Amino acid sequence: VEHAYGMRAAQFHARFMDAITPTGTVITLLGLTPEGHRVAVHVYGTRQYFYMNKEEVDRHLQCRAPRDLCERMAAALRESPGASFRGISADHFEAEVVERTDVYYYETRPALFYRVYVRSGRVLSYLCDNFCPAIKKYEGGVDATTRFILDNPG
Amino acid sequence: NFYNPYLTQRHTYYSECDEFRFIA
Amino acid sequence: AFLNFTSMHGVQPILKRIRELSQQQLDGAQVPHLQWFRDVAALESPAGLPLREFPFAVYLITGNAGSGKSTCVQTINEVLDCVVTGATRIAAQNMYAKLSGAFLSRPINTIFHEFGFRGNHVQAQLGQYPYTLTSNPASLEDLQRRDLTYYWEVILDLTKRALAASRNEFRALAALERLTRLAPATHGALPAFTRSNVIVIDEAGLLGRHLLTAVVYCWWMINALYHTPQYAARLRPVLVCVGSPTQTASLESTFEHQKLRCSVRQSENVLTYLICNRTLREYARLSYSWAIFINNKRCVEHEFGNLMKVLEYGLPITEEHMQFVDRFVVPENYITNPANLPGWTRLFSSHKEVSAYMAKLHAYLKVTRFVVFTLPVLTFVSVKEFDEYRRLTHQPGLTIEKWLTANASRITNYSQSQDQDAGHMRCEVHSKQQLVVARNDVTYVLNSQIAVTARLRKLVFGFSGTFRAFEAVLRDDSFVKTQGETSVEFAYRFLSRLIFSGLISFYNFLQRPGLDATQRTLAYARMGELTAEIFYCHYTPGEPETTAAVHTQFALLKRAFLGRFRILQELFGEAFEVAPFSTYVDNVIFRGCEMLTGSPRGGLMSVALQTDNYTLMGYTYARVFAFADELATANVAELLEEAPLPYVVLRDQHGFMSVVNTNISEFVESIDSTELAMAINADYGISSKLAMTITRSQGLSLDKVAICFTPGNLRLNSAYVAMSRTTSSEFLRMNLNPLRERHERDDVISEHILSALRDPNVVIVY
DNA sequence: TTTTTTTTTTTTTTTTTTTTTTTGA
Repeated sequence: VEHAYGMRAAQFHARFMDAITPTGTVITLLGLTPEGHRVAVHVYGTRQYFYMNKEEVDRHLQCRAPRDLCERMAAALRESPGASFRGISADHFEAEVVERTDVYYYETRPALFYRVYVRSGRVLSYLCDNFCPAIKKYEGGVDATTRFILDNPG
Repeated sequence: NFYNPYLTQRHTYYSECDEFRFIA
Repeated sequence: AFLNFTSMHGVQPILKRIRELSQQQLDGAQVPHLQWFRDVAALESPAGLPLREFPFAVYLITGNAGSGKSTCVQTINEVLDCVVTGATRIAAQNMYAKLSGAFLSRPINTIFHEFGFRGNHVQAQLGQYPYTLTSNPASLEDLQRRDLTYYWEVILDLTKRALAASRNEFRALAALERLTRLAPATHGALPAFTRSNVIVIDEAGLLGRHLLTAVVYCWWMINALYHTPQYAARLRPVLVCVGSPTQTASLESTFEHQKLRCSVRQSENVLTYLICNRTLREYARLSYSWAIFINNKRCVEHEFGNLMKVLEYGLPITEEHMQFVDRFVVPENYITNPANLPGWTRLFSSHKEVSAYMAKLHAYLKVTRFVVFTLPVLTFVSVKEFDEYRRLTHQPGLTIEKWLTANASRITNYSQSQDQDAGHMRCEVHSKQQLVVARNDVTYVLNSQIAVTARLRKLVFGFSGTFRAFEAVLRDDSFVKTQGETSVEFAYRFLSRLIFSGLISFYNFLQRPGLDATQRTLAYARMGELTAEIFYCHYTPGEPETTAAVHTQFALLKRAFLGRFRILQELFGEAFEVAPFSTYVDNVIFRGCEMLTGSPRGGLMSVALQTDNYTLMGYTYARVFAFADELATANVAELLEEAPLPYVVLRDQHGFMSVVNTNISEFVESIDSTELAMAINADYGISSKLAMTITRSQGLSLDKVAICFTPGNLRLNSAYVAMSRTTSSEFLRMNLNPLRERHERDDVISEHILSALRDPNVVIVY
């Protein structure tokens, strides 16, 4: 994760400065060229993410909206015991309603979940260990590299 | 979004040193 | 051009009366001496206070609200010596707007500032001591003593602060040969009451009767300590009270400290006090000193005007009026439903009703999917405060949440405080700094025409408009005028910086579909031709602290952009003019509601105006030390450093984005005559302007109005006030018919105006 | 069936300028 103003004198182009506006995860691919040049392709756009059951979250915090959930999350990151999430807003946590199924059991039916796009995946470690510990987060241990490898087939 | 590049990161390894702890 | 004619030729008799009212010398013995105000300080209780007459004059300017009564005030300001004041900050700014639109008017403050009202006076026991008036007929001395006993906890403090401050001032100059006219100029920061005896109070019906005497009393104070040349000339104050007597009321709030029941009773305003008191109507001679403005300019309807006439004059309500207002009635569930009448301000007759209505629309917009965003507002109580106050209330058992049951209204600006949808108070002891803090959430809507309630410090971060709109700003230098004439160099530095920063915007428009290769070719070719007589290249910005620098370095940048705007304006026709031009001094990225103005440098620090119609934008954090002027207050300053205070961003009428500061307000009221700083409330102080109460609607006019009337509580004055806030009867909807339902009409001041309209010595201006 | 309890305004002293990012058990 890199902080925008920390890299303000960087003079980057578009998509490479707006991803890290507050703070943003950068998937850096280290390697060589066939002629021996040491390259570090700084990939942008990759975000860690998890699922919470839609009805379960809707009940336990009356999150009548995906963003109403983002507000409850940032309210928790404000009440955070020690000030590690300063300034956190309702836009660091974009969410959508997906239609996935729990792998456990065969009788399981495909429910509605919220897929909650965190940035700065340590916030996901907080929002996974401390956010509503009675709701069940699904893939909150999957780091951003695995999201990069898997989301892009091949 | 407004971005003007005409309006970076620090290297945390010793590129220079002028005093150290001489043990020998 | 003929619209002004009647006012132009009818204000002259008004002007030719205020002059003799202000140039009438009093007898030597009738002048209140300094020793009088010395004894007032000595007096502890307002009982042994001696019966003392304080001479004064009045001139009443009444007339329909929005009857253009301000033309009279305008003519007075440019011809007469005067100190123009206002009953509310909004009214004072409205008069400033309408006085600086013709000539120069000095910063118009409130009458409260003029007589020295300060912070600690806001929550002061203003109704405590009793008075059995030795009256009927009520002597003026008794009325003034009643109004001083009413405000003893304010008059006494003002007198003590003015007196115990010490003597130099005018006393010095007067003895030039033993030049006080040039004294207020050489000796600055002197109270404005020391240089004039004509005090214009606009919308004076918003002030209670207690204030009238108070103002006169205070006048004499500030002319006695300083020994003003007017005091040596034995002149007396003349209070030109301008306001609507039947469209404005004053209310007094008293809080009982055990029942926790804040009550608000109706009171006699200055206008009603002067019109309806036989003692004041004789001493002030209101018959020869009354001007009624009778025309409703904004109104362009006919039946709407007749209804306003019958309601204001107390005329009998006929069947025809009922049938006319019948065409406005729309169901209860139609107004309250947020899907109907979009953009129409909705008035209710209860603060709970507004709190309900604002919440439902919040849900509607949120579910349907502006953005219904959540923003923190906090509170800071202290353990010692609620320990000692609980001790003194004869009830030491009271929960903090029960403390916030009603004092939340009495902890900040009442208007937005009781008309906001908010969460559950999280009262957690943050006694690290010896405190107990609360936390709730005042959900707003995104991108709405909100209004600033309290005084905020605006910090303009840039302009989000069109190329044409920014060319206009530079061409007329309207922005420079808004910052005042004394400090123009600060306004010229920031515009210069913007033009040297907004050069990249032209290059993005270069990527526009529907343009020929050679159309873009000629675009960049003329860019190069202008660079030949100037591409951003490497222009050297900045200038020294010199008046010439902001008229030479800026002059180049102003001419540079102006030309550049007009250059591509001809190249791309209307397309370039309408193209969105955003200029900022920093990389400003606004995803959703969250904004990011990076690290501020305080390029242009100003103060937001309450009247200015802003637009809600988003809550950037970007902690600025400009708003962080924090110095009790330091104990919460440390926590504000701890918890990042969000600064809400607003968009003015022009379109310039401005980041503002938060608001902090104290509660101090007690019963043991021990005013101590209890609780300070940190929040945002913005109002939606979409729903409000009828009583607050009196202050400001509205575009589109839907009125929700509660049956049984129907007061025809409330109906008249609610229906008169909009110019056109076409855009007006209502719950029921106030004329068809049982209504408590109080037509006592109406007959008094009618008898005034029936007096040869009262000046009617059409 | 009684049955409520509605609304407001004021609270100044100025205009630039030292940045930080593993924590828990």
